[PDB]
Amino acid sequence: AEHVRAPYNGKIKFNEDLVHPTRTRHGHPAFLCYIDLSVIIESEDIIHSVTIPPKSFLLVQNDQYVESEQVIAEIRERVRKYI
Amino acid sequence: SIEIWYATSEYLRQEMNPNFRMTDPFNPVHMMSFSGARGNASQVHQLVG
Amino acid sequence: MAVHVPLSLEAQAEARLLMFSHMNLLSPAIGDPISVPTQDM
Amino acid sequence: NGFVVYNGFELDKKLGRPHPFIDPTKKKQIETTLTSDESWWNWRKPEKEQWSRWQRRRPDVETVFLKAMAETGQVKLYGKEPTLTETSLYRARRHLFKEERLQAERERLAKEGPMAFYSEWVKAWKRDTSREAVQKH
Amino acid sequence: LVTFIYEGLPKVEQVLEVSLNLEKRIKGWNRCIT
Amino acid sequence: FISTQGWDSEMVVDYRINEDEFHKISLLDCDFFIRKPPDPDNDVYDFREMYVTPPDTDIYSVPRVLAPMPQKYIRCAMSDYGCYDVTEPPIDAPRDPLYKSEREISKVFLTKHYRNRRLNDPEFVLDFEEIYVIDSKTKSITRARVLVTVPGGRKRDRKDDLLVIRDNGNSFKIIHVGERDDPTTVIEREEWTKTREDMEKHLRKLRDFSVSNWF
Amino acid sequence: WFPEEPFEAFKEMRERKVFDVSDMYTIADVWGWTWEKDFKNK
Repeated sequence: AEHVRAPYNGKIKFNEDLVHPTRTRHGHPAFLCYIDLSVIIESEDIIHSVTIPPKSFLLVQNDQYVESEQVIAEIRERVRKYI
Repeated sequence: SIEIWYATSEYLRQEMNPNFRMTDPFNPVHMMSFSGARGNASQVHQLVG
Repeated sequence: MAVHVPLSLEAQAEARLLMFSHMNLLSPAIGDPISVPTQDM
Repeated sequence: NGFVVYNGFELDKKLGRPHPFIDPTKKKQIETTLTSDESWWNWRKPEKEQWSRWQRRRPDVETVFLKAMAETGQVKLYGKEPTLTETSLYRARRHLFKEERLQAERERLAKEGPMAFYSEWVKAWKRDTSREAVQKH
Repeated sequence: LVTFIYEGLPKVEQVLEVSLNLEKRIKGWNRCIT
Repeated sequence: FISTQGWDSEMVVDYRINEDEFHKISLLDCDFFIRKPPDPDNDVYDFREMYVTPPDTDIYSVPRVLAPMPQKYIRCAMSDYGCYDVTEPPIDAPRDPLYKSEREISKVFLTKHYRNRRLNDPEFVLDFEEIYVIDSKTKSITRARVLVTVPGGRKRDRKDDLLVIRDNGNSFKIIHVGERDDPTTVIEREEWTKTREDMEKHLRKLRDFSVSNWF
Repeated sequence: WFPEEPFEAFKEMRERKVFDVSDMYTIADVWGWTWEKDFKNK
């Protein structure tokens, strides 16, 4: 797997109606992306775009504030557990 | 727990060489492994990552 | 550590002409050089 | 024909003089972001600050030298304390600033002469050490 | 309380001492080519 | 003989020219032919008839002309523009060379002699206002757009001016010979500009970049 | 992978020069044994 990280600080912008809600293997809510979604980060100087390829998890929300180098998306034996 | 820390460790190792190449090209630890004289990135990652 | 001294002239010829460290500069596996400088060199 | 023709910031940036990485005039806020009521649980800020063991900046040589150079005016920083970006940049160019300081000491020795210069390390010496005093003696 | 279920050198030795696709082709060729 | 002026920009011609009535100019991707009126110095060009060929071939076609061309004969000095391809070829045969050094010409400059004076004329100077550029990649010929910064205008001492060529043979500036840059300065300017951009790109992803200074 | 189908595998054997009809001969036909076809398949 490959992790997409934010190249700048700023505000995430995308249309949440273009993606499908899901629960990740870590128990978090997220979005499933089956298209070439365009995600915008508006930083302190300029506005920058990150292309989200299909079959990828979008871990952030629209209008969320992200920090640089923070994971924002993920491009994508039987064990017994005792509690 | 496993996946967040593995990804963090792997990201530190990936960023290790560009930090040396850009900010301390003649660092002694970098010169030993980067030139191929002795040591690899994994062993260096254990020291500084 | 083992040191062997060839006795016969046939054995001395083989040691000088086949086993010396300068006619064996290439490894037989892929043809790479054997004595590339390493470490402090 | 038509083939022969006869004839602050962004100047600091062109010359390499100290300047903000981002032009303050061409700098904008980041509007308003989710306020923990429009956010999922995993992206909400904790109500109380959490102890970390990484909550303090790591001390280093670069931070100390940059502050000392900021007080002599050799460089200018964005704020009172150097950032991690500024210490990284100092690490790359630190030999240039040291060479400037060494050159200034060479020029000062050539100006004052050996007596005035080296009297910094002879405390017991009380005679006037100026060039004119040396000549007069 | 609860039980969950969730998901080199020896390889060379195995090959040299003797693939599913190889075994089906040899069986297939054996029973038809004659 | 033939006026190719106003002809097709890439179509082949039916005949094979007599190559000794032409200047042959060899570039990386073409041979350029310009008619040569007879002259003892062999530096007079007749631009009314020009051809272009693939290298070492005798199949001629009219080149693309991107500027008005001189109508009468003019005397020009020729110089080539390009790079050295210094390689280390594989060593197959015994004593195969350790390196191969070849010159790759991408552009040719034809600089007019001022008032068409000869090289051995004691008043010889170059006329940097009239330069013609042959480009190997596009098989075309054009006139250079030259910017004059020397004070004096059209009537000036041409012995004092220096031509500076930059940007892959696309920018032409005439300066005074006293404003000449040291070769070290030229090289160091290019390195400073490149490393300054690369460093900022490296530092951009640090989250405190927006509140930090260059120094 | 050679094709699992037999006649396809025969074709691939000829294309990769593993085996061709020039290799199909017996002692009877290269030593001129014209009489042996009379003693077989009867």
